[PDB]
Order: sequence, then structure tokens, then C-alpha cells
Amino acid sequence: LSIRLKVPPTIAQFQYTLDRNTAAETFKLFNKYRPETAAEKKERLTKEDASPKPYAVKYGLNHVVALIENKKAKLVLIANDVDPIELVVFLPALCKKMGVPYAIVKGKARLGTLVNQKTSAVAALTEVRAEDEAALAKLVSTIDANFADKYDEVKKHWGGGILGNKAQAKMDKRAKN
Amino acid sequence: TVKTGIAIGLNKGKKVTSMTPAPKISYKKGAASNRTKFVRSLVREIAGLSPYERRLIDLIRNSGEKRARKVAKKRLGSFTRAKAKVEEMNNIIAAS
Amino acid sequence: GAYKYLEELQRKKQSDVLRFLQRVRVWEYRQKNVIHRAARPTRPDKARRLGYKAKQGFVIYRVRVRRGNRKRPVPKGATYGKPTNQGVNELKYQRSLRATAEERVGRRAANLRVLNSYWVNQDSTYKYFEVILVDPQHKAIRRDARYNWICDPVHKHREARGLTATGKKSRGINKGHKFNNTKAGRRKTWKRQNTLSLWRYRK
Amino acid sequence: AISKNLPILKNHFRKHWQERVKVHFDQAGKKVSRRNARATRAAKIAPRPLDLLRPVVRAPTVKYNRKVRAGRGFTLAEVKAAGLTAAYARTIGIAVDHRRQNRNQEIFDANVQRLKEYQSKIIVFPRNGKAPEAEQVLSAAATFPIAQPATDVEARAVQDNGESAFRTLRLARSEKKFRGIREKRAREK
RNA sequence: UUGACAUUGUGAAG
RNA sequence: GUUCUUUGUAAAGUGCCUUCGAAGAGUCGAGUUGUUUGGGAAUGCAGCUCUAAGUGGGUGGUAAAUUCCAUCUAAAGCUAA
RNA sequence: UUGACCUCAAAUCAGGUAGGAGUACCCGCUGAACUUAAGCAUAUCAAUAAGCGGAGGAAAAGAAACCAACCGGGAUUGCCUUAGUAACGGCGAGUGAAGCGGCAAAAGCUCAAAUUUGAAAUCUGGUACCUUCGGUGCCCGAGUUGUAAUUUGGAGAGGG
Ligand SMILES: [Cl-]
Ligand SMILES: [Mg+2]
Ligand SMILES: [Mg+2]
Ligand SMILES: [Mg+2]
Ligand SMILES: [Mg+2]
Ligand SMILES: [Mg+2]
Ligand SMILES: [Mg+2]
Ligand SMILES: [Mg+2]
Ligand SMILES: [Mg+2]
Ligand SMILES: [Mg+2]
Ligand SMILES: [Mg+2]
Ligand SMILES: [Mg+2]
Ligand SMILES: [Mg+2]
Ligand SMILES: [Mg+2]
Ligand SMILES: [Mg+2]
Ligand SMILES: [Mg+2]
Ligand SMILES: [Mg+2]
Ligand SMILES: [Mg+2]
Repeated sequence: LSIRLKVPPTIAQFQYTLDRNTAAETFKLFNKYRPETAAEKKERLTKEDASPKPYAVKYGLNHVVALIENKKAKLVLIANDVDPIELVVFLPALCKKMGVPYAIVKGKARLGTLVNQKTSAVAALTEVRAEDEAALAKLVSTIDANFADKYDEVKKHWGGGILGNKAQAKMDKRAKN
Repeated sequence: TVKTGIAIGLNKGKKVTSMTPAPKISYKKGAASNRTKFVRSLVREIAGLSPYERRLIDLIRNSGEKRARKVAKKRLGSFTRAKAKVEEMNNIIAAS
Repeated sequence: GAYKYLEELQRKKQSDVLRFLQRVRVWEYRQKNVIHRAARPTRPDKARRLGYKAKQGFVIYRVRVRRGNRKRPVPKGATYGKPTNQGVNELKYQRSLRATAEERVGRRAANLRVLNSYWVNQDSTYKYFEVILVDPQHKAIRRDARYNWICDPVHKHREARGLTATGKKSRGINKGHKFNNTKAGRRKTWKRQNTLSLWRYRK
Repeated sequence: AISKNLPILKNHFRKHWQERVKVHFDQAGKKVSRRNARATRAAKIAPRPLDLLRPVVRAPTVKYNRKVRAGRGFTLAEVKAAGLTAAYARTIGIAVDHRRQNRNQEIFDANVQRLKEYQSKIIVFPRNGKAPEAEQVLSAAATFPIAQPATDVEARAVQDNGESAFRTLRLARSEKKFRGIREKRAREK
């Protein structure tokens, strides 16, 4: 039913997701900044500014939205599987307004597994180590060309309207004869 | 705003030494803020326009602003809300 | 936070994006049972401001109720009375459809307490609501100071007595000269105004 | 059922009134209960005065504005002028009303004076728990009665300027009646 | 029983 | 009243300067129908239709346009006598 | 193939919970007619009886989207009064409140909407032990589609 009807552009923009090659490199960089587990938390607490400054992926819908509004997120990942879509439907426009690059990635479960949660629905990097600055800049350029640079044209395009298998054959038959 | 001192007339009432109470923060309930102005502007460009708002825009361009208020009063309630809606549509037309 | 954006976006119900979502969701609800458990709130922002919390002991249910007037259930339309009481068709229920949905969910889960409810969807035949319920036996609720008031036996079946938000509106429980009939309860006020008060030394 | 020269009566007894008759047979009994409740509360609660200090306010309406009475509580500005906070004032036996405002200097000064006298005539026991025994005064209202402010001296000299008070009332009334019409004429010209 | 509005979307012509 | 524990590089209150100050939507409100009220160009409640605003919104017991003023802060919640 | 996630099921699974009675008083729904008008249909009886749903030792209401037009009052409830009054009504029969004033009793409050982000700091359950209306360690789980701390307009928050 969701594909037979015409999809408004605000929702239709989520049909485009990051391709396999660049998504694999995206998760490779994000897997280097996993949040500390509870087991790692225990060892840190008993040792204790005796600890170095941490670097980790920022997650949480309310937390990430605030980071974007304060010009602190360098790259934002957006899940395309949020059933209450209104929770995340405004993020591409918010990131475009604030100049924060974004990518619609496939799998809220996959985002969760890098923050030790069942689902995450959003992820962001605010500060990256020096040895990974070049990798992040390479990913941002590739990601920008797919989502940020095409935002103006995608906002004008409606989705959906696909006919069923049998209805498609009936229409094609009438067009030919 | 001073009382006259007699029981009848424009400023009737007794003269007392006046004091200025501190303003109550509840009197600013409907005051716009930087946070809420940013959100409402962003939502407008995402959601777009309502079907009755599109008809109002056409009437302004094609049938004048006066008839737009008459239609806006019917779709909305009071006449005062129609005037505010028409002015909002004028800004949308101007910024295009 | 994203809750602010959800609140403002929900007010554009006739926008193109929300019209698409309401058509797809109204079909999905119609395919399910009249009363069925909901895994999560459809409007998390609305649930929070009504008292919902994302913790064990809070339950969301979805309910579908028929729209329209209340036909007087008399055989063949005969009322057997004076002409002022012969009306059958254009009569209106004194409680809202939201209250009816709330009460039916309460009977389905009598072990829970109804907190609040909110509108989600509607069509020509039905209106759709989601009801927030709290488990008074769960220890996460009984050990929580902000919510253990619901465990008091005086709060059993709040929706049946009209003690919820929609119940208090239909009862006319409000301040001012506009609610002189129902400020403290319509029947309680009527009893006080129709009582003959006599003292030992007659006045 | 109308006969003779009698007044028209409006006795409202056409309902089932006998089902809702309240005779106060327990008037004496309830007085005993109230006196018992006051006695047991005074012993139970504290050597505290069983009631809270109240401010003096002006009664509204033109019919009753010539008198002062006891209000609900002191304003936030009044308690601040007395050198204490609202939270601490409630625990010492001072009623605080956050929704009342001060616009009259005379009322504001009178309520500030009441708070000053109250603090000088009470002893606040320390939280350590020593609590030396003190005599219990059962009424703070009786200790701090409210008096009607003075308005004028008993006798004065006659100061007459020749203007009639009746003439003054008529002109003031006429000025208000025709204020709108005169302004319209000036605006048109 | 008849009309209007809502359920109620999509494309073309006269 | 006596007695055992120091809770705690804890927690709270108060002055001045500066930048801010988020406040509840098929809801308010409007039309119409029915019922109800002392509430009378319509007191409350409900069905259907329409459907907001942010120096805004409600009320000020005669409908309306225009200009001011006063007063509170709805559409979420608990609480002894 | 394997392993997650989402949604939906099953079990005499672990632990719980709802029903019925009573019902004087209390919170709602539904709802008459006899009667009065010397007839009678609006009205009245009555927002009553009967019927149905839901509580407690009281219930309900309650800290103003209040009342006012005053030199203003200040949560709710009850008594005296306002008052058989304003008003409603084949303006007939009849019906009918509220503000102020005196008194009884007095008590205040908290969520949503903010990034803990140099660290989900929160919680059910299981298990061992213990000073057992609970406490501690440990282990799964809930939870970032938001659980704690902090702030509810009387304010309050980030810095100095
Ligand atoms: Cl709430
Ligand atoms: Mg205020
Ligand atoms: Mg009825
Ligand atoms: Mg007037
Ligand atoms: Mg009128
Ligand atoms: Mg309550
Ligand atoms: Mg079992
Ligand atoms: Mg009742
Ligand atoms: Mg008769
Ligand atoms: Mg007869
Ligand atoms: Mg007869
Ligand atoms: Mg009965
Ligand atoms: Mg019992
Ligand atoms: Mg009692
Ligand atoms: Mg109660
Ligand atoms: Mg308040
Ligand atoms: Mg009062
Ligand atoms: Mg009556």
C-alpha cells in the first residue's frame, strides 16, 4: 500500500540509502570509536583527571539533534527503518540548514550494534582522532555528493506510484497493441 | 492615571500612594523565543501549505486581498484570526 | 531535542506528508482487532506530556470506536410519553467518544489503571485512540514516589467515574461563572440548593 | 385558590422536599466536638499558637472598601522587605500568598510593620532538641489585632473656597457623559 | 426516499 | 529524655552584573443539530463540519466593526481538615 | 549458512492481578409517568423514581485561562447571608442562581517542553548471604523511539 500510492518528497527521500561499498567504509571508521562497555566501565572507575579524554560515537535522538543545532556534529548517520517516521523525518532538512553532512544508512539494528544497543536510529561523530582525520574527510566528500548536494532536486520529486505485477502487464499490453 | 478624589467622574476614587509591583513572568506566556522561532520556520518549509491556504493564495493574486479575508473568516473562526492568516499569506507571496 | 519538532509537525495535519501517513495508518488499524495491544506509542511526544514514561509498568493500547449519534434503543421508535420525549434519531451521548474508548480498554485490562488517552486517527465510521495504562502491582511503580499515588485504592477505575482529563471536561469541572451548575458536581450542588435547613432555634 | 386581600406567596414546595430536610439536632454536640478537636490539636502539634499570622488588606467593592480585614497571606515583596525568605516564613508561622500584589504604600508599610513585631515577640527554638518549655499562647490573632487606620482629626478649621460641592458633582458627572461626543467633534474638524 | 458535506485518492477529454 | 553512628572535598539558602528564559493541537475557537441551565442574538455537555495563534490565548452576562483598558495563563498531574 | 533486529504467537513456563457481595452516604451514565396548569401539547412534577457502571471511611472538589471595576480581593469545601432577589417562563401555572460581608477549617504543590555527553549517572527479576514491610555482592534483562539528577512561571537556567 505504501508503494502503490504517491509518496510525498519528504518521505520519498528515504528510499535512497548509502551504497554497500561506502557504507562498509563508514562502519569501519565508526567501529574505531565504540562506546565503553560496562566491563570497561568497572576497570576505569576503580583506577580513578586520571583518565584520558575519551573519543566515542554520539547517539540518542535528543542528544544528536542538540549537537547538530550547536554546529558540533561532523557526520550524522540516519536510519531508514524508523516505523514512527516523524521521529527522523525532519533530520535531513535540519542538517542541510546547519551545514552538517548526513547520510541515510540502511539498518537501525546495525546502528545499534555499534553503540551496544538493540537499536539506535541515529549516530554522529563530533571529534575524531588525528590519525583518522584524512579518512573522515574522504568519507564526507563521498557522502556529500549523494545526499547533501542532491537535496534541492530530491525535495521536488514524488515517489511511489508503482503498479502491481499483473497490472503492469495489462498496461504494457494496451500500450503495445 | 491619578484619581480625582471624588466618588463620580472619569478618574473617580481615593488617592493613595502608588507602588509598582514587579512584573509577573506568567504575563509573557505567549512571547516568542529564539528556539521556537527556529523550529516553526523549519517546519513550515518541510510540511508546506494546507489546501485551504493554497486557495487563499490564489484569491490574493486573482481576486484581491479583501475577498481573501471573507473566505478566511469562513474556514477559520472569528474575523480577527482571518486578518492574521491573510497577512501570513502575504509574507509567503512576498518572499517568492 | 526532537520532541519540540514532533509537537509542531503534528499540528500540520492537512499537509502532504501527514495526509500520506494518516491514510496508510488508518488502513492498518482497521485490519486489526477493535482493541489490541500496541508495542510502542505512535506519538511519543504526546505520550510524555500526558504522563507516559518509557519504563516497565507502562502499557499502550489502541482502541476503535464507532462515530455518530446515539439512537434511543426503543422498539420501533415508540417512546410511550409526551411529544417532548418522542425524539429518537438526533440524540447525543453526554460523554465523548474518547471516554467510551477509555472505558472499554479499562474492562479489558482490569489489573491496570488508566492514566490518559489521546487521538490518533479517524475515518467516516470510526475514531481511533491510544490509551496509557499503568500497572499498580509492578514494583517499578510501587517504589517510585512520582507514580505510586496511582496504587491507592481510591484511584481504581478512574475512567468509570470520570476522574480522567476527558471525564472532568464532560462533568464540567472548571472554575468561573460559566460552570456554576457543575463546579463541585452537578448532583451535589442540586442537593444543597434543594435542602431545607432548620435549626433548633428557628430563624 | 385565590381569595381575600392577602399577599402573593411563593413557597417552593412542589418537589419531594420532605426527603431532603436537615434538622441540626447536633448543634450542641458539634460544638463539643470542635472544642475537643481544638484542645487535642493544641496539645498535639506544638507550643505553637494553633494559627498563622495574617496580613491586613483592603476589602474590595465600593460598598466595603472603607474597612480593612485579615487577608490570606503576606506577599513575596512584603516578606522580602522584612528580611526573610518565603520558604523560611512558612515554617515560622507566617502565611504567604504569592498571587496578591502590592499597589498601596500604606498597606505595604502596615504589613511590613506587622512582620517586624511578630519576629520580635516570638522565640524560635533551635533544631538541636533542647527545647526549653514555654507557655503556649493559643491565638496569634488576639496577640496582633487589626485596627482600622485613622482618617482625620476630631476638629479642624472651616476652609471654604465658595465652590458648591453639589455643583462639583454635577459637572464631574456631565463631563464623563459627553466626553466621547466632544472628542468626536474635535476629531472631525 | 432525495440533496449537500465527510469517507475521497489517481489520469484524460468535451 | 538518654545512647550508637559522621554522614560529607555532600546538600540547601541568601547579594550584584550579563546573556537567556523552552510553558501541553483535530485542541482552542467557529458554524450547525440535540439536550440542559436563572443565563436571556444562545449556561454547560455531546455528535457532525471547518479548524488557529505566539507582544499570543481565554474572560470582562446584548449581536457587530473599529480603538483602548483590566484580569488571569486552558487544552497534563497529586494533596489533610 | 550463521547471527541480529522488528512485529506477532505458544506454554499446567516464574511471580502476580481482575470478577462476587454490601451499597445509608459518594462519582457518572441512562431516564419516565401519575401530578400541577381547575381542559391541554411548551412548561411543571424532574435534570426526580426505576434501570446500568465505579469507589472510600468519607467520596468528590482543590492551589485560578477565578472574582472583580474597588484604596481591589486571592486554592477547595461547609454554615449564616445575599434571596424567593437578578434572571427564566402559553411572561401563565410556576421556576431561580452568583460576586461581596461574618464564621468553621486551613497547606501546599510537580510533570512535559533543556546535551549527564569527560562517561544511563536509572530500574524489574534471578541467585548467595544478611541485622528481612528491607540491605549488599554478582548475573541476565528493561532502556538512548530517553531511565536519573537539575527547572514548573510565585519563576527559573547558563556564565562572572
Ligand atoms: Cl502529566
Ligand atoms: Mg498570572
Ligand atoms: Mg438526558
Ligand atoms: Mg460588558
Ligand atoms: Mg444575548
Ligand atoms: Mg484529584
Ligand atoms: Mg505458571
Ligand atoms: Mg454524583
Ligand atoms: Mg391538568
Ligand atoms: Mg383537576
Ligand atoms: Mg386529563
Ligand atoms: Mg435510582
Ligand atoms: Mg472498604
Ligand atoms: Mg472527615
Ligand atoms: Mg480524593
Ligand atoms: Mg499555578
Ligand atoms: Mg476563594
Ligand atoms: Mg428545574
